[PDB]
Amino acid sequence: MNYPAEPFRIKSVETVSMIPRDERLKKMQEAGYNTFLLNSKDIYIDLLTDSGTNAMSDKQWAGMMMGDEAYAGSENFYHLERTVQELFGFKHIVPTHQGRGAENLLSQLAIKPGQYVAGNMYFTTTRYHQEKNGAVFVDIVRDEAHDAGLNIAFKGDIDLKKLQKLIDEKGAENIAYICLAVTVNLAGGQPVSMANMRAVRELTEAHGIKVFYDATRCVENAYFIKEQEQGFENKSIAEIVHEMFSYADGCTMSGKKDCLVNIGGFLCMNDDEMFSSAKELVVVYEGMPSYGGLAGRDMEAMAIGLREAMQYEYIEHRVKQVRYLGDKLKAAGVPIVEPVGGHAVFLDARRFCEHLTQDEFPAQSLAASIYVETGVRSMERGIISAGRNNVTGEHHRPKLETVRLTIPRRVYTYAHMDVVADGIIKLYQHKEDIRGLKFIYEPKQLRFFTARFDYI
Amino acid sequence: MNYPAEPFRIKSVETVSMIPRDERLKKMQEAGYNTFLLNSKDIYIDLLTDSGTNAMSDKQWAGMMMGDEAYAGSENFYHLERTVQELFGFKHIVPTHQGRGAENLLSQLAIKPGQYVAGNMYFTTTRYHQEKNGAVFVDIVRDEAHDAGLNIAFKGDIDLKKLQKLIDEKGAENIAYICLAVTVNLAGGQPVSMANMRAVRELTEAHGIKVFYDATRCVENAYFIKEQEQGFENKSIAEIVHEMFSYADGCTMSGKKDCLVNIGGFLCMNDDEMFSSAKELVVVYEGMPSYGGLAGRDMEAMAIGLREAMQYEYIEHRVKQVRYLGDKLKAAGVPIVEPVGGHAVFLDARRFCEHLTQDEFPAQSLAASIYVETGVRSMERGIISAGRNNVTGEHHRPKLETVRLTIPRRVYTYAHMDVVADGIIKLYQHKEDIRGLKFIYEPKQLRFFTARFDYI
Amino acid sequence: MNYPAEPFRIKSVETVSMIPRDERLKKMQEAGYNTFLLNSKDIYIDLLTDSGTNAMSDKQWAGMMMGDEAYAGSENFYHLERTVQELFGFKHIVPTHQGRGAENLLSQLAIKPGQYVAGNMYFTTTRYHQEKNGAVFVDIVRDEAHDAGLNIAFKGDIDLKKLQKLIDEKGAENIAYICLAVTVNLAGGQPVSMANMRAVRELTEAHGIKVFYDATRCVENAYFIKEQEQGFENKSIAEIVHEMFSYADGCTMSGKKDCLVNIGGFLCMNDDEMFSSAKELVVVYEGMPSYGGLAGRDMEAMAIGLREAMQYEYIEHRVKQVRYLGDKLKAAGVPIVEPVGGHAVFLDARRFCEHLTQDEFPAQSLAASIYVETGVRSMERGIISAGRNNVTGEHHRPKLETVRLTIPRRVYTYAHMDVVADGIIKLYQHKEDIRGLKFIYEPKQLRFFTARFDYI
Amino acid sequence: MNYPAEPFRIKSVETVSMIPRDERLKKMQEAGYNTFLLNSKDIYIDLLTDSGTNAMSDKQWAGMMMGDEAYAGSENFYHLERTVQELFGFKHIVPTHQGRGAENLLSQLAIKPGQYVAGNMYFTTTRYHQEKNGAVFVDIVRDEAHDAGLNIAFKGDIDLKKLQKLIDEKGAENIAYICLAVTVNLAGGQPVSMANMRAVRELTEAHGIKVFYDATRCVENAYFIKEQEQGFENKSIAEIVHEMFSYADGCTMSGKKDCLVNIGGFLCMNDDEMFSSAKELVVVYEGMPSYGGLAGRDMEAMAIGLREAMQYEYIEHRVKQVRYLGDKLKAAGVPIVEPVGGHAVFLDARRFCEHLTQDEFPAQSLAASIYVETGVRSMERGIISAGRNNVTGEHHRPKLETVRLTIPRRVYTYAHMDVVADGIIKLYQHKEDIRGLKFIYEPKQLRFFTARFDYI
Ligand SMILES: CSCC/C(=N\C=C1\C(COP(=O)(O)O)=CNC(C)=C1O)C(=O)O
Ligand SMILES: CSCC/C(=N\C=C1\C(COP(=O)(O)O)=CNC(C)=C1O)C(=O)O
Ligand SMILES: *Cc1c(COP(=O)(O)O)cnc(C)c1O
Ligand SMILES: *Cc1c(COP(=O)(O)O)cnc(C)c1O
Ligand SMILES: [K+]
Ligand SMILES: [K+]
Ligand SMILES: [K+]
Ligand SMILES: [K+]
Repeated sequence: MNYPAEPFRIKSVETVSMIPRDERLKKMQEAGYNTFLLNSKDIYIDLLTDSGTNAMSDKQWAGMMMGDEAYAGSENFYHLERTVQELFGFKHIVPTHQGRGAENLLSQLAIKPGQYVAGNMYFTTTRYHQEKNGAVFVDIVRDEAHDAGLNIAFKGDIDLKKLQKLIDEKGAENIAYICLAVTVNLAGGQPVSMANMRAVRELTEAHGIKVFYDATRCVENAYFIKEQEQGFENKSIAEIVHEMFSYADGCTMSGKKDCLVNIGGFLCMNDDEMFSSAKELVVVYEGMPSYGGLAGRDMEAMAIGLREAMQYEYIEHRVKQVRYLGDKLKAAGVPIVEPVGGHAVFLDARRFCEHLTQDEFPAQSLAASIYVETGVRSMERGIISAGRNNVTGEHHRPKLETVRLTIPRRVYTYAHMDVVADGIIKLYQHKEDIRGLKFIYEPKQLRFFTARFDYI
Repeated sequence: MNYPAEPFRIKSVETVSMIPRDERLKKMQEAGYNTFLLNSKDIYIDLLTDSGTNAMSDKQWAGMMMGDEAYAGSENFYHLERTVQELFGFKHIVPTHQGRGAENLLSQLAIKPGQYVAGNMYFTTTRYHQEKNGAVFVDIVRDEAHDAGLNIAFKGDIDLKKLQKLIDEKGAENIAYICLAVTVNLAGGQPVSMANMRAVRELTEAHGIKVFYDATRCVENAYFIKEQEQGFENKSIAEIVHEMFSYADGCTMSGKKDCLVNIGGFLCMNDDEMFSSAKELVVVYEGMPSYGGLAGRDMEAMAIGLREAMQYEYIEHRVKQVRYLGDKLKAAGVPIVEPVGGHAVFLDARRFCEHLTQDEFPAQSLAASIYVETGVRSMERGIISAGRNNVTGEHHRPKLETVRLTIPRRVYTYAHMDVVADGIIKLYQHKEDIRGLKFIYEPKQLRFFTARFDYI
Repeated sequence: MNYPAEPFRIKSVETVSMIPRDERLKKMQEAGYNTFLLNSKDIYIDLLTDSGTNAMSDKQWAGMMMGDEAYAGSENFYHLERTVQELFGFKHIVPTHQGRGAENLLSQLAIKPGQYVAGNMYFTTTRYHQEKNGAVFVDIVRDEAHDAGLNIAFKGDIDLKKLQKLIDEKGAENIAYICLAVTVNLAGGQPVSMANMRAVRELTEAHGIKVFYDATRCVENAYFIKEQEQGFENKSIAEIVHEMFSYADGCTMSGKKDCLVNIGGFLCMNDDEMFSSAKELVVVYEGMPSYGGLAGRDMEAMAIGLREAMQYEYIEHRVKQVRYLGDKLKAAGVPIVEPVGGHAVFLDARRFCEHLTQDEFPAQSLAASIYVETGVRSMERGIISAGRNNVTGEHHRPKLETVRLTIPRRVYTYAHMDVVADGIIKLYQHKEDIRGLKFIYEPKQLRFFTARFDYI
Repeated sequence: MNYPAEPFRIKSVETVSMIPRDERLKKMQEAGYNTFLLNSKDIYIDLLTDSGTNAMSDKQWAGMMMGDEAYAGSENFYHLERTVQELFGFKHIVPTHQGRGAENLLSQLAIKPGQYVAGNMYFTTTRYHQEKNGAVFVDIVRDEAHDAGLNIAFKGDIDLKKLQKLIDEKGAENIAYICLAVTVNLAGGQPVSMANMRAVRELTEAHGIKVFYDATRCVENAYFIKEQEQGFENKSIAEIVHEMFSYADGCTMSGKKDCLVNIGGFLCMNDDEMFSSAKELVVVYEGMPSYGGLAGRDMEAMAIGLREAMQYEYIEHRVKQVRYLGDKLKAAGVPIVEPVGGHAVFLDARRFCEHLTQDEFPAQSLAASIYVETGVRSMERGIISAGRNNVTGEHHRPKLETVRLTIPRRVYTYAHMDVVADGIIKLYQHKEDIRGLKFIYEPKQLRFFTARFDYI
């Protein structure tokens, strides 16, 4: 059934400014046409990211009042611990303040310099921590994942042949681990099949290679398996999640995504020796094995939220709400990355703004247009975010020139989705009018965060 | 716009679910076929009432943490007091735990036995407190308000000819006060025009008759004035509200409606001696005049909520979401009260259940049947709620035999409206299947709350 | 063991102004030397009342986030219902917004005009509702209770001989009920023995007379039985509470006292017919049998708080903290009502300010002195609160001319108790310097609430 | 006053309890005789640490409901930023999830391998991040700070002669920065004088050496300046704090101490290029510069808490409550570090356990023994926390072998202090009963957190 009603009601609301177009235009200009510079208080619908922006439940808020704030041995940690062991089925769990804290720990524990880490594409923080610790990254995703127009299921799947080739050519001893991400963010949030997770587990296990999941959107992933993978029709979301992780040696998790919280993450593993070493390192960067840089109340909220995420109707609606936005855009001819993923819709700004060269920052400009026309903030994921080559001074020119409409969980309705869609569709119907942008201030680093622009 | 999106985001959620038809069926019998008697857990979308069921905002919840719980001199009481003085324009305020607490005070303060109270249609608790204190209720609303299907604006208006007649026939001295309600709940949430409020004030003042408003849905009422009364189109909701009350001597208010809270009300008046006497009486029934049977944190929430209610986009969306439900029902040919009111859609039980006489309680029955087929809870607003005539002993017989789909503020989405509209439509297909009801337990007053029936 | 440490720690604090003596003096003067007129924000330690001023737990605050706000059938009501049935052992419970709401219902249900209601002294609201409904009040407390200097246990006990005398002289048919209060507020919060409750139950039952408790401080009462009544040494607080109520036909309860909440109360009874009638009346004044003028979250908080009140260490500390203040004052020779009761210490201002006549308002003036010297607000319970005879224009001259230091539960520490004690002791050491007060503004009614004074 | 009462009221509470001696005994063995390894549920009064264990205020909890959870541009980040700029006077702020997150950034940003970092005594995580990044730690605190029993003011002061010597012997170019901590935790919470901060700034500035403060207990430190440094007696806490930081180039802060929160920290600096580089690095480890691994609601709580910390009566009471505990212990002859510091009383493990050598870990053992006899949890602050010398491999041997009774802010009362003091005193009676400990598990760094021992 295409678009279910919200399987929840509103307990409480977040106050927003409903400032009109003329005032939004002034805010956009004061932000140098960079949506990253906009004030939260000036935004109606904020689709910058689905990270940490989720609406919690009444049950989680009750948990928020029961924070056992002890430095060691907090009841909230034990709740988190037993929840994650039950639901993910790992032996050991170390909390971290969010996903990149867990990635820091994992890559220091699991990588010898010179070794390879192979994955289904990559995410920036994850790959950074791998490389920082001496790894060489190797993309082993299926070639299809790089074709953003290709409508196929389980587009996040690892190519077993590529994995085999890496094993044959570099040797198993020289592969630190396989980093299998669910879903695959860089491909537009594409799911990985259970068949693929099993095949990868089976090949790596034969060579004694470890597999660690980047589990950030593992619940959206489980919903795709439920919906589209033959034989998972009688399985609960919890059963699918538990089976997914049975094919890994551990994971890095951002609770800020699929655990329905505003902060929080953790590291899981099965190996006792690695657990011991991880506990030795968490104290350096995060905090105790029993708080890991989180307040007691946040371990509690994340424990409760991960269990809420198992509800079929919740995750079905989460994914289908994103789908609604994608479908509506596609029906109007708006160019998007296909198929639509679990967490976001990516506009193809290259095609949307065909009259503009990449050097005129079509994605950055389209994101500015969207905020002005609708009060919606979206994220530039194109040439600006790619940054400038420091050696040569040339832009990094990504194949993907996109605007990301990233959907927080349980925050918005289908009517908000219409606001976004109708506005983008209206812009599309006169897309030729969207003006190119030029730098007026460009920092040396992290340019996407603070750069300012004006129209050409 | 016809149907604007929610002018807020979801801050927190609570889970909703439906129990099977057969468990609901047992449940409906268990509750004597009275919807009021089902359990919250057993209801899927709860449209029993917009009273006390509202979603509060983040700001209200911040105020909830700032409860100054002192018996006298609470910062929260000061903030409520100054908010109501600013927004309604009355000299004095006495908080009460809810609206009927205020009606109890007003009726004891302002009625000599044998006097008449004239109002624009009755309300259940209001009339009961009028009658308990020895008043005769006279209905002075226009005839058109009693005609369900008749689509005319400002149906809540007092017929000035009827008021004049009451003055000529009884004498001004025998009229305790005019009870002017905004909106008029039992006519279908129908608004009163500013022109009418001004006319009523002018006529009553000339004769020395006091006017007390039932302020309960005054913001919804102000929305209709802004939308439909010529010359108000560029006035703010707040200006409109402030002008409305300028035509009154005081008011009763259930804050559980338009003040966006879960508990709370108050009594306002301009008269100093009435204020003194009211403080004497409040102590007996409610609490000290400095809290009136409310926690400090609730006086705070109500102060905050009443000001939030003045936001144009909030009340526009509130009223239009109700209108959406009505539009869908009406497009499919489901009989409703017209025009759609501020807070609810009222299915016209007489037309829905042509095959029944009003004596067979079609509304109470329909309410029951909707629960059985859909798990949506709705309320009886016809012959049962009307009560017994305290002179003859016969049922009062309102022309309006209606079943209320009552919308809490900021709780539901258009998708929930769509779920409701689909189920109602389906039930309509087999309307002849709805059976007459008979009393098995009748309470001696306000019988609709806890009466039990059995099928005829 | 004399004074135990707090059997809890501070989860959160309430911000206070620490304004110095000179600024307190200006606030006192702006309040016309009437502590009832002081702003909460200007008070360091507020001992005006133990009603509704309690600090809730983390567990109760979690309950506050789980308010099921449904108009009927709320999960919170069922929680409250089962808690009260378990702990108090009554068959039926109707929630009310606080104690006087329950008293309203009880007196309307249980009294025929002309009938007598006999009790161990009285409280103002309780006795008012009895008389409003046609009852004649008869004090049947032991004569000792009226001797405020007499240090004896179970000073709240009813004199069985007085009860017998009333039965013999007026006839059982003409006694509406016995109103047995635990503790007895007017006597300084004096406990009633289990022996007394049983004797009263046994006598009334033989004559078919009903007994309803005014149960407001029934848990403090149970602690005295535990501490001082032979044979209750192996009994839990819960066992004692449950046995107490086994000697009654029902009760009126203010949760705002011993249920550790800021708002809330309820009516209990065993009789089915009375329960039915009570449900018919609660809708008139309070709300539904399943909310009774409370938000869902408050029924939840009160359910949780009543169960917390059963913890031995909590109630032992509550009562012994009050005792600490009393003991400390008595050791310094400060005149107090004896023995110290469960909830408050009463200063004898007649003796404290011997140089002043009652017409110079010694209690009112002493309460003003206390606030000025310490930042502590206390309540005048003397000639000002007694009011003026409207017939004659003379003061009502009470035998008790007192200042009440009323202790909210779990809000203050022994260090706050020292602030209060040290300041009063310092004032006592030069008590001759305390000046008489004269009216400068006196309202006709409720004079204690708003009257203003100046020094003679 | 010696011991002022709490300058706040209790808003909410959490229950405390003690489990029997024999269950505690099993528990202490279960945790390898390391206090860090017991469970919060099993501790009666938890004095393990003042880090993250503070009670928040009603205002902070109101801010907690107002979490603006946006990835960038959150109102909460803006409020934190402007609060720290106003109160500390630094140009730039980068939030971090807690203090060691900030130390990680500072150490990576400001140290070239082979450089020296000189500080007023070491701290565990600080030294580890210094050393990890290739710095040699040089202790430049006065000798007197290493002498536990020596009662002198401003023990935290840097010995300027030692700083001068470091500059002459190594050269200014080889000193990365001076790490000046306020207060000095491991000397016993000992304050640094303004005179010393000014002297240090003057000497370092002349040589072009940067100074970065560990701001963690800066408010406690400001209290000691106000109380004891001539000429500061009429300065506000805020003026003092602002002046302190005027002598620094930046700071690291764990907000979990003096900012009155349960999570949170930040890095401040004046230098624009260091700020740019820090924003680059924060993204890797913590989060975007606009949240730094914190929920918006926590940036809010920390902004609010830091301003609350400036209230004179709050910090006076905070420090004096610690002092009370120390005074009681000292009056009974229990050996402690003197003078008593801002946040904790440190029992002098060397004198408490004369019969043990430092190699037999007297502090770790005493910590264990106190838990067994009292159920009060305390922390090791001696040879175990000092760690291994990263050149020789031997334990570092601090003269200060101490056991910390660490007081969370606004959680406990003087009665709790009395309970602690009684139990410690009793244990002192039989001090010879405390047995040597030996390692059974030693972590490779920050070993004290999770090391396990067995008795010798
Ligand atoms: C009595 S039925 C349940 C409560 C209900 N209105 C309650 C109203 C009251 C009484 O207010 P309280 O419910 O006591 O706060 C007064 N006037 C008006 C116009 C009302 O609609 C409603 O569902 O519509
Ligand atoms: C590391 S032991 C546990 C945390 C502890 N202090 C932590 C401190 C940190 C690190 O701060 P975080 O714990 O990472 O917020 C820096 N400086 C200073 C002076 C501290 O006392 C304490 O208990 O005292
Ligand atoms: C968001 C994300 C991360 C990092 O988690 P944080 O909690 O943001 O540090 C890692 N991998 C993927 C695929 C992510 O989306
Ligand atoms: C406080 C009190 C009441 C009334 O309860 P409220 O909740 O204040 O209405 C009745 N009896 C006694 C003895 C009380 O103390
Ligand atoms: K967040
Ligand atoms: K409610
Ligand atoms: K209160
Ligand atoms: K904490």
